Amino acid sequence: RRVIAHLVQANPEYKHRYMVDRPVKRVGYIIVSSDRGLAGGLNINLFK
Amino acid sequence: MELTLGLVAIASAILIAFGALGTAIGFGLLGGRFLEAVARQPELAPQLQTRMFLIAGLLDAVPMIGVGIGLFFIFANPFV
Repeated sequence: RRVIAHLVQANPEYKHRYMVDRPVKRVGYIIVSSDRGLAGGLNINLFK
Repeated sequence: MELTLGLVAIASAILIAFGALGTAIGFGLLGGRFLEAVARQPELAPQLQTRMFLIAGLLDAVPMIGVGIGLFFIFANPFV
């Protein structure tokens, strides 16, 4: 990220779709969980 | 003597055209690179143009000198 920031301050000529948000129509969700339960509702709290 | 005058006319034409070519090359190179550079850094255009005119002034002195002295000989010819 340090060199990324150095680049972008050096080259502010554009912001890619990967740095600035375009109007959203579908939003993606990366959801992590376990395969073994017996960990309280931690995963369940995340799901909620 | 009149052919000496033709010599003078030729010399003046040499100077004026050939220094004009000097300018035509220098200013063109500066323009091309300057456009490219300001494209790279479109923000500080003021100082960019500032130093650009700096260089432009530094550039074309002697060619204009040749032009002027050539025309001088064209009209105020020494030993007409």
